[PDB]
Amino acid sequence: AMTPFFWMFEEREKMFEFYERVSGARMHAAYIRPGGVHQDLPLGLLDDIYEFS
Amino acid sequence: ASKVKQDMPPPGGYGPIDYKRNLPRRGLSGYSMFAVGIGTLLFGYWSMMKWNRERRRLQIEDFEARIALMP
Repeated sequence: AMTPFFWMFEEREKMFEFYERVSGARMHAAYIRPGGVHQDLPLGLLDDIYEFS
Repeated sequence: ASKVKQDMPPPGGYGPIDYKRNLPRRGLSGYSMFAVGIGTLLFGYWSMMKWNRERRRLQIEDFEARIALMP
C-alpha cells in the first residue's frame, strides 16, 4: 500500500518545519541538551503546533 | 525594562483537539442491496427473453429466404 506513505509524509514535512524553526535543522537539531534545551521557542511556534494538532 | 515576553499559550486556553477514531457507518443494509441486485437480474432476464425470441424469429425468416433460393 503506497498511498498512505505519501499522505502522511506531508505531515512529516510540517513537523520537520517545527524542528527547523526550533533548532535550525530539519532532523538532527541537537536541541535537547543535558542541562535543558539549547534555545527558547520562537514567539509564534505554539500557535502553529496547535494548528497542526 | 519592559515586561517579559515569551512564547506562551493564550489567555484562558487553546481550543480542544480531537484525537478519537472517527469512522462513520455510511451504508445501506444488506437486504436493500440484495433486493436491488435481484431486481436488476430479473429485469435483465425478461429483456433478454424478449430480444432472444425476436432474434429466433428473424433467423427463421432468413432461413426461409435461403430455402426459397436453394433450387
